[PDB]
Amino acid sequence: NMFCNKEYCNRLKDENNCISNLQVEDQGNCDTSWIFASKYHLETIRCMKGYEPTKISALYVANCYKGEHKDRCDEGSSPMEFLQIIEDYGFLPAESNYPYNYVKVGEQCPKVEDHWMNLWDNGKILHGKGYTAYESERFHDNMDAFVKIIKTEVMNKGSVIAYIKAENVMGYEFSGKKVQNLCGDDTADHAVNIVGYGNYVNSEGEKKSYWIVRNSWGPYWGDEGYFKVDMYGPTHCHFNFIHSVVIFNVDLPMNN
Ligand SMILES: O=P([O-])(O)O
Ligand SMILES: O=P([O-])(O)O
Ligand SMILES: [K+]
Repeated sequence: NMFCNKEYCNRLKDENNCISNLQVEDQGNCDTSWIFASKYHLETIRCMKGYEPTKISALYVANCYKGEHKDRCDEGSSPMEFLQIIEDYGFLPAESNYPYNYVKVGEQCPKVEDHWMNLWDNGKILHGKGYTAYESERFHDNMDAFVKIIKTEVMNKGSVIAYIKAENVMGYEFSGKKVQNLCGDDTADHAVNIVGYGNYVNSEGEKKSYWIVRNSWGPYWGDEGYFKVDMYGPTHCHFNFIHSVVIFNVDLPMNN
């Protein structure tokens, strides 16, 4: 029965889980997947510490940053910057306080109002970079260990951040109802989250396994905004579909 063990993890099937209540979002026509995937990883980390499934304001992160003005719609950033933004501001408003519209990416950072809730209240970034990252290509000859690392973090933190090449999921007949059997590229350009996994039997009757991946292209794309992808992919791939994974090292007290 249980919804997240070492062989099978799918919290989406449990309407009672905090994580299942974090609805899929749409980044729109800006390069802001770095914000969606990073804030979702924090949102699941919060769920695991007993907090409400309250959405972080992606627009606040897009619009509030130190230094010279940047083109926050045309230029993607990284999860390292999500953390840099937290550490500079110490405030993450709820989505409801400052809701996302992609055409507003670029607006002046809004003044925090008294009635805004702080979704990072009492949060600490652990020492020494604040995150841990892994490259699939560095595990080409111990893919098992890579899989194990990701499974453990999905179990414990509720998700990891993963980087993929967006083109790899733009196959002309991409169907969210199928486990995709995909290759990756030498590089990546789009942040997603791995949120679960399980085993399946493929079209050749072979035992295989899949990641469940959350995207930020709205709930119409894929399978209600998610898709399944084979952990290994075609034998011939030089590069795994999952290029990199990033995990945040955050200390949040058990509360709310
Ligand atoms: O968020 P993206 O469009 O820079 O992959
Ligand atoms: O498409 P490849 O570069 O993963 O073989
Ligand atoms: K490729």
